[PDB]
Amino acid sequence: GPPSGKTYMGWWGHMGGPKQKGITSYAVSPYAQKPLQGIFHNAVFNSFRRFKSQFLYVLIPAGIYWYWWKNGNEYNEFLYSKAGREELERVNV
Amino acid sequence: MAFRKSNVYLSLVNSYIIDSPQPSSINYWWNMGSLLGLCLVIQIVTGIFMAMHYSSNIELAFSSVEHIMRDVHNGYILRYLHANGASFFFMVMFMHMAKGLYYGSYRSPRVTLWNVGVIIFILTIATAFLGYCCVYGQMSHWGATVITNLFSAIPFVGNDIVSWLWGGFSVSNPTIQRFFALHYLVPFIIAAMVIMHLMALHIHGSSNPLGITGNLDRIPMHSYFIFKDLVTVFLFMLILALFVFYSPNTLGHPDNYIPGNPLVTPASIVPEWYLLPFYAILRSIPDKLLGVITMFAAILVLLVLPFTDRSVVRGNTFKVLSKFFFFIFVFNFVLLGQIGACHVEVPYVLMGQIATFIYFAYFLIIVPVISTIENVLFYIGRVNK
Amino acid sequence: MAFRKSNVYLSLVNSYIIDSPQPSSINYWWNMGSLLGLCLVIQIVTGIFMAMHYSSNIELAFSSVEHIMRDVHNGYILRYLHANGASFFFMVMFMHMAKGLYYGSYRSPRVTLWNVGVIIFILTIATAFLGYCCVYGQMSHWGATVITNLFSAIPFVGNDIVSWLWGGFSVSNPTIQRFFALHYLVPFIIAAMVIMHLMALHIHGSSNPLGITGNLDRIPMHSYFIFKDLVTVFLFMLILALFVFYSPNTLGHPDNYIPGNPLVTPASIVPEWYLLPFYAILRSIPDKLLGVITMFAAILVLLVLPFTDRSVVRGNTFKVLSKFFFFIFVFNFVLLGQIGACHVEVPYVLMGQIATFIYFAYFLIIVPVISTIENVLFYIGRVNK
Amino acid sequence: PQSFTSIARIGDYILKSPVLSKLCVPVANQFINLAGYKKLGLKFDDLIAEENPIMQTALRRLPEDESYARAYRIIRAHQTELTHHLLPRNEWIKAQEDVPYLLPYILEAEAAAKEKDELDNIEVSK
Amino acid sequence: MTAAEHGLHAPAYAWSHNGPFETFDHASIRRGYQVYREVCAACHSLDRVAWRTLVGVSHTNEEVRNMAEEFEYDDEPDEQGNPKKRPGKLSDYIPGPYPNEQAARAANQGALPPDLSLIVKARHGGCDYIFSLLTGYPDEPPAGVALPPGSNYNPYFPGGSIAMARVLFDDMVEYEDGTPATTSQMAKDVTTFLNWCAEPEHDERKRLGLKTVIILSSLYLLSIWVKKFKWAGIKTRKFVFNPPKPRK
Amino acid sequence: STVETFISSMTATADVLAMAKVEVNLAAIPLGKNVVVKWQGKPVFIRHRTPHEIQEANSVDMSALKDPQTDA
Amino acid sequence: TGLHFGRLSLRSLTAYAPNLMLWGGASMLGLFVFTEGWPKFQDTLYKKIPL
Ligand SMILES: CCCCCCCCCCC(=O)OC[C@H](COP(=O)(O)OC[C@H](O)COP(=O)(O)OC[C@@H](COC(=O)CC)OC(=O)CCC)OC(=O)CCCCCCCC
Ligand SMILES: CCCCCCCCCCCCCCCCCC(=O)OC[C@H](COP(=O)(O)OCCN)OC(=O)CCCCCCCCCCCCC
Ligand SMILES: CCCCCCCCCCCCCCCCCC(=O)OC[C@H](COP(=O)(O)OCCN)OC(=O)CCCCCCCCCCCCC
Ligand code: HEC
Ligand code: HEC
Ligand code: HEC
Ligand code: HEC
Ligand code: HEC
Ligand SMILES: COc1c(O)c(C)c(C/C=C(\C)CC/C=C(\C)CC/C=C(/C)CC/C=C(\C)CC/C=C(\C)CCC=C(C)C)c(O)c1OC
Ligand SMILES: COc1c(O)c(C)c(C/C=C(\C)CC/C=C(\C)CC/C=C(\C)CC/C=C(\C)CC/C=C(/C)CCC=C(C)C)c(O)c1OC
Ligand SMILES: CCCCCCCCCCCCCCC(=O)O[C@H](COC(=O)CCCCCCCCCCCC)COP(=O)(O)O
Ligand SMILES: CCCCCCCCCCCCCCC(=O)O[C@H](COC(=O)CCCCCCCCCCCC)COP(=O)(O)O
Ligand SMILES: CCCCCCCCCCCCCCCCCC(=O)O[C@H](COC(=O)CCCCCC)COP(=O)(O)OCCN
Ligand SMILES: CCCCCCCCCCCCCCCCCC(=O)O[C@H](COC(=O)CCCCCC)COP(=O)(O)OCCN
Repeated sequence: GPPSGKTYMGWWGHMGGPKQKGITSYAVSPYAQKPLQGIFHNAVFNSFRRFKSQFLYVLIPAGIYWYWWKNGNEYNEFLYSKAGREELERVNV
Repeated sequence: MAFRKSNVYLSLVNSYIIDSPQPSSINYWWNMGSLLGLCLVIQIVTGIFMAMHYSSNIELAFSSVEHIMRDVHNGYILRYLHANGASFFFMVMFMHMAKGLYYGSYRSPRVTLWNVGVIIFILTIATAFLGYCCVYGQMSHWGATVITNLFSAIPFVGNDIVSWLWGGFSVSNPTIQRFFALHYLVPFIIAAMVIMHLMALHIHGSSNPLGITGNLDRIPMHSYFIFKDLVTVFLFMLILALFVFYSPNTLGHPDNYIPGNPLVTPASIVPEWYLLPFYAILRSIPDKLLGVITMFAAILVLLVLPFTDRSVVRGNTFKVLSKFFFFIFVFNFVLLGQIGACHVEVPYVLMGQIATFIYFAYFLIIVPVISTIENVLFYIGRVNK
Repeated sequence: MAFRKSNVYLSLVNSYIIDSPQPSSINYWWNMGSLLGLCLVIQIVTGIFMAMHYSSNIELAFSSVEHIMRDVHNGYILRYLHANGASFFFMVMFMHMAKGLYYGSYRSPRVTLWNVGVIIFILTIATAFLGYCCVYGQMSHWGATVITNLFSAIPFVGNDIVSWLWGGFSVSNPTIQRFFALHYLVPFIIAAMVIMHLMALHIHGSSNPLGITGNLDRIPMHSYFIFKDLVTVFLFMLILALFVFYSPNTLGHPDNYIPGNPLVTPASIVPEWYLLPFYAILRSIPDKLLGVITMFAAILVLLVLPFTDRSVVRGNTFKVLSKFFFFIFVFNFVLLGQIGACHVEVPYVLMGQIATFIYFAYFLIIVPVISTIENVLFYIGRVNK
Repeated sequence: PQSFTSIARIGDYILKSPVLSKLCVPVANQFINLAGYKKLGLKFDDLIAEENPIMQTALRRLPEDESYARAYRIIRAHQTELTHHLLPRNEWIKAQEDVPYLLPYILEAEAAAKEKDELDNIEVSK
Repeated sequence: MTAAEHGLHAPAYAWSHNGPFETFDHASIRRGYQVYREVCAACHSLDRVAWRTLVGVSHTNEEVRNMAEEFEYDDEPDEQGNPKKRPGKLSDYIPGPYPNEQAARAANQGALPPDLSLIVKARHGGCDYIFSLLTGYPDEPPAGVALPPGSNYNPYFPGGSIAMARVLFDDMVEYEDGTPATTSQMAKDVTTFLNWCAEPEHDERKRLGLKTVIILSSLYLLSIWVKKFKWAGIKTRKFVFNPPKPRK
Repeated sequence: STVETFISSMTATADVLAMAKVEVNLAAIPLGKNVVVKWQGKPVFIRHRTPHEIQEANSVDMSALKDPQTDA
Repeated sequence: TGLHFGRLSLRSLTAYAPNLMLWGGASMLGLFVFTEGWPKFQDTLYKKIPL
């Protein structure tokens, strides 16, 4: 097969990261490891941490656009009622 | 060597779904790709087993769909899976493209991957529109009419293009037959584009939610991301089973069970739920030609995205203002859909115009300016002089 | 490096049709592969543009085919290209498989390539049969009936398999609709098998008409075999244009222009011209179950071919007796087709049985014995003792 | 795609002015500690995307010990993001340790590529 | 639009087949068919409902056969090509009262009565809309509404002006089981019957939904366990780093 | 020529060009009658007018029209 | 002693542009081939002597 260009991911053995030295791993078999030991206290406190650091960036745009949609929908159902029909007459023309 | 490495066929299965080096920090948002693959297989298999009972004449389309839902054994399962799975296909694809915009997967060296993604998105919109016109309900007929008249807006040529599309003078029997043939055809082009998408992905590997390299700590595909994708596969099938079996006709429009009548126009012509932002973008422009150009530019402005992101760090993970304006953009897209679902009434015209402007301003003004300000803020926060 | 080598997409185009090292001694028989690719593209494109006007109901199939041949602009070109190109597709495929048997391309290391070729051959026979039943003429209806009753020969299960195939109790509206859906579907499986075929080819390169290695004198694909394939492409289009425009209905059977009538049986039920050797093989066995098993064994006996060729030189080029018995086999296959075109009459039954026996004896007895004798004759011709 | 000479010019124009520095350096380090890359145990020069040949050059330029330290900070960041936790407060990168260590290597590669492009497109003094 | 063009919002009636486990009331479907045949079937076709679907759902075998043999359908012609009729059987469809569209528009002042095979699935609101449509006619329209002559008022129809007459009055039919047949009772019965006609799969759809949701919830929890299991070697992995000797 | 064949095969066929025109009778429609037909997939209103309706048509001032146009 | 460049040179752009006008001309000749038989273009396409 032909050669190809320089990529930024190699394969197992020549992956292409920087050379690393003196960094040791430690892992235990999952047969001697108890899974889901960290669901209780975890799904409460870590989930509250993940919500607290991260909710306000979602809650302010939702608040802005929901308030703007609600004000627009309220103004719609105002001016297509009997009370605002002359205003509908002057803004539709 | 091993047989999964030395065989010609199993080497692709190996290097794609067994020994593919994935970054070990990717969360469940890097699972929508496998989920889209599963949902495409669902769409194709239900499409074949439901198109064995479908007759594509204009006088026999709606009756054959009802023949599927009534006389065919388990045919309601097939049609409800098919329509609601197309809805979930676009929902998972929207979440996948939002994962692309958020974590900066569009940036270099993954521009080819992003462009093939946009091509897949256009082909999928085309497939869904053609298959929705194959039902030939009320909404199907009148939506086909409105979209092809939008193609008649093209100057000096367009009327003959539309008489070519229709195969006649209005939406008639040749139109529905060629929409069924094209609708059978284009998903295999989508499958070929998906294979090209996987190639352009595999030449550099996935990104990670930090925006740094992942060449240091790679873990294989097999058993790790196989069982993580199996988790989200079972969740996706659970939610699809809810919206198929307990509430099937929620996402659809009830006018689509009226047969196609060319004489009666509906009170409100609305596409199916996911094409509504694009329909709102097109309806916000007070011109037919500029409306069609703006509707296609609303997808090509995703192609102009890697050239405007001037942020020197990849992805919106560790940046404040870019993350905030990203969620401004997402809820703006939802607001486009909800504007498009409404009528052409005060003040929805003005809000549709402002919402279209904030869409294009996010893709063209907000991202480069906020990325430049965020770069200078990162620099002067830590450099003292 | 060059852009055709460094790009992800163009590297496949490069390594397959531009810089592929081909042996520089291959003649025009190594051109049927490109010719089959062109003829498959012809079949698919005419199938799409002709299936935009086709309605697959049993009461509307034959009328829609005649609507194509009469009312559609240039529709006679489409149908005549389509049917006569299917005939040329099987003729070029028969010549390609004969090139495979003659020059020993089935031998090691190309057994995977040969097996994927046999899978493509079975899928193509299936596609042609389904599309011939989609016409719903007289021959279409009664051929579908005879082939599915042959599937009813299977013990203890077969009647329910046939009621599953028919979708009813005889060849009716669900049968023709599912044959049209399957017939639209299976050519894309053929395209995927063709891509797998090209992969299994590309891992070792083509053979050569001498049976020795070709690693010494390779010339590229580009301009050399590009223009050689362009020569045979123009010759193939010339002969196809003759049999489309000047004599279109020669290869077909004239009973197929009678509409499908379940009550009137024809005087002679015969498939289209290329399935006649297999129909003769099946008709030569005086049993239904053994007939169906023998008809499928007549294709699986091509899979048992690389394990019986005990010749130590590749290909029949430099061997006398193997070349002679090869042409015995080829004219026997033609004689099978001509026996199958006739009636069940004396002495065509006895000749059909002898011809089937010489078919299986060539694939199982003649090739190993003649190859062993030819090996020993090559040895003692030049070794003195 | 910011071309580090440009961001360095803007940042030095902000820092050398007293009014602009007094105005937007508190905004700057407030942005930094709301960004939260410290809490994963990273520095900002560990965070610049390195899949373009000029940054790849500036990583070849780097000394050995800082390269091994950068490799450890990346692997601990991947492991901490995998467990969906944060590093404990003793292991966070402090404000004094967030040194722009890779910036001069990047800037000299910037000046080298800029000079190569200019000299590749020169006129002649006729 | 105003609320008049949009039509008044039909409220939430507590049907006996709402909820993810409740099925149809088949006695109510039987009584709904009786009210259909004696009131609606003068002017509404039911073209997509075969006779065989009522066998075992709302009527027995002989009841459906003796209701279908009262009607005449087109037989194949005789040995001289003359067209002939035949009594109905189980495989035929429920015939409409009108031979074509123009007879319908002639007999109903121009307005075409829509086929009721899918009418509870082709209107927003559905069951509540059909029930409020039937039981929603005022005795007199509100003050200031000029109806076109030949049309009727009820607020639930979009626009207010409908071309239907109020065709549910007190005790116009008699029930077989002796149920008091008021207007609301008959309207509830026909709305349940039309829900059956649009959704004949409804019972089997909900029980297969129960099976599928149970099996997929169990699979989802089992797969969460196996993902937390096979990732346990990677979640708990630890890294220490003593920086190497700088002489090399 | 190949592109012409495969693209012009998707245009309007012969029989849908056959029903492109309708030939309604002037002598068969009465005076005070409106005729609504489905022609070319579209509704068409047909009316026989009186000369007083002609005088009513061509004598309304153009300023009462947002798109003014004469009757001829 | 600089130049106006964006990885493409202004000298290179003026070197290729008298060929790019011929490329536009040959593309218009290509459209003039592939767009006859289309009766909308034949209001313009037959003038001198193809009629
Ligand atoms: C609408 C129709 C779509 C149909 C698609 C079906 C699939 C839905 C996919 C939704 C999704 O992918 O969101 C992923 C989001 C981010 O995940 P993360 O990696 O940051 O969290 C790590 C986790 O703790 C690891 O914990 P672990 O991996 O051990 O288990 C994860 C969890 C599986 O749940 C999910 O996959 C999402 C619901 O197992 C459970 O314990 C469930 C308990 C009942 O998960 C979250 O943590 C939620 C954050 C907010 C997202 C809201 C989404 C609104 C659109
Ligand atoms: C035409 C182009 C197509 C454009 C598509 C438009 C958008 C389609 C909408 C699809 C919804 C997808 C939502 C966005 C998906 C990406 C969000 C995400 O990446 O989640 C992670 C985000 C931040 O997490 P980090 O990765 O930064 O955590 C690192 C820890 N230090 O975590 C978060 O900040 C919270 C994520 C919560 C998601 C909220 C989704 C809201 C969905 C709309 C609701 C509509 C009803 C109002
Ligand atoms: C189910 C399994 C399917 C099996 C299919 C069985 C065959 C079906 C019919 C296909 C016919 C194709 C036959 C092609 C024969 C293989 C090609 C070939 O062998 O040609 C080369 C041959 C010898 O050439 P050399 O390579 O030996 O040259 C030596 C140079 N020193 O040159 C020659 O010896 C002369 C070549 C003459 C070709 C004439 C073709 C005859 C076609 C018969 C049609 C009969 C109609 C009446
Ligand atoms: C035959 C193959 C086939 C394939 C492949 C296929 N569909 Fe469809 N699809 C159909 C048929 C037939 C219909 C019409 C019958 C129906 O709507 O139930 C249809 C209808 C639809 C509808 C309208 C459903 C409704 O009832 O409103 C949508 C939406 C849709 N398809 C989307 C898709 C998408 C998205 C894909 C794949 C990316 C896809 N289809 C692939 C056959 C197919
Ligand atoms: C829609 C896609 C389509 C594809 C792809 C396709 N066909 Fe067909 N084919 C048809 C249709 C439609 C018909 C029936 C109309 C006709 O026969 O003209 C047909 C008919 C046929 C017939 C019968 C022709 C006749 O009139 O007797 C043959 C033989 C045939 N196909 C073979 C093939 C082969 C071989 C291939 C590819 C390997 C193929 N077809 C691919 C659509 C297709
Ligand atoms: C418009 C954007 C876009 C669309 C639409 C899109 N993709 Fe992707 N896809 C991407 C990007 C970008 C990535 C890589 C992102 C990353 O790794 O940071 C990706 C990655 C993937 C992956 C690898 C796993 C993953 O999540 O990264 C798969 C599998 C995949 N896509 C399949 C599909 C399929 C199947 C479809 C629909 C047929 C599809 N994609 C549609 C942009 C897209
Ligand atoms: C069962 C036999 C067989 C079938 C059927 C078959 N192939 Fe081949 N094909 C081969 C063999 C064997 C070769 C290798 C030629 C040799 O011996 O060197 C080959 C080689 C090729 C080549 C390379 C060019 C050449 O002439 O060798 C192409 C292209 C090709 N096949 C395409 C196809 C296509 C396309 C089809 C049908 C769609 C097909 N083949 C069906 C056996 C087959
Ligand atoms: C007087 C004749 C007549 C009878 C009897 C009759 N209908 Fe109607 N119905 C109509 C007409 C006419 C329409 C069409 C209304 C319209 O188009 O404005 C109609 C329309 C309807 C509609 C649809 C209304 C809408 O706005 O979509 C429903 C639902 C309906 N009828 C239910 C029934 C039911 C249930 C019965 C039996 C109790 C019944 N009808 C009996 C004449 C009748
Ligand atoms: C050994 O040396 C070689 C060699 O290595 C190779 C590669 C080849 C070349 C092999 C081939 C060319 C075969 C390749 C065949 C395929 C890849 C099959 C793919 C076929 C298709 C038809 C692709 C599918 C595409 C479509 C269906 C698109 C059609 C869509 C249409 C027409 C839409 C129309 C609708 C509208 C609205 C325009 C050789 O010939 C060869 O010998 C010299
Ligand atoms: C990045 O790492 C990867 C990765 O590399 C890959 C490949 C995938 C997997 C992605 C995919 C598999 C998506 C690709 C999807 C396709 C290629 C679609 C293929 C589907 C088809 C071609 C259609 C299926 C067709 C059939 C099954 C044919 C049989 C059908 C029928 C109806 C025959 C029945 C007829 C009879 C008579 C029984 C990942 O999910 C992933 O992330 C972990
Ligand atoms: C083409 C369609 C794409 C869909 C995307 C699907 C992505 C997830 C695929 C999951 C495959 C699981 C195989 C794991 C495996 O074989 O491990 C095998 C054995 O594992 C198992 O037995 C898993 C138990 C059986 C699970 C069956 C799940 C079937 C439901 C699939 C639903 C989606 C099709 C190797 O495991 P080991 O290496 O840890 O020893
Ligand atoms: C997918 C379908 C497969 C079909 C198999 C077709 C196999 C042959 C393909 C021929 C391609 C010719 C390209 C040669 C080329 O570009 O050389 C180019 C230039 O050559 C030419 O200009 C050739 C003149 C134009 C010939 C046009 C033929 C079109 C008819 C094609 C009919 C079949 C589709 C490079 O030539 P050079 O390297 O010698 O300089
Ligand atoms: C949608 C696919 C689009 C194209 C992408 C290609 C990827 C295809 C993925 C297919 C994965 C499953 C294929 C498993 C086949 C492995 C068996 C095998 O390679 O054994 C092969 C033989 O293969 C065959 O005979 C039949 C293969 C037909 C495959 C049809 C599916 C053994 O051959 P071997 O590699 O040991 O070479 C020794 C030479 N004598
Ligand atoms: C099952 C397989 C089916 C067949 C798929 C495999 C065969 C595919 C052959 C495709 C041949 C045509 C592709 C040539 C396009 C090359 C352009 C390119 O690669 O530039 C790509 C960008 O491509 C795109 O944006 C969209 C390409 C979508 C292709 C849609 C057909 C840039 O690539 P690159 O990163 O090497 O450039 C660096 C700049 N110096």
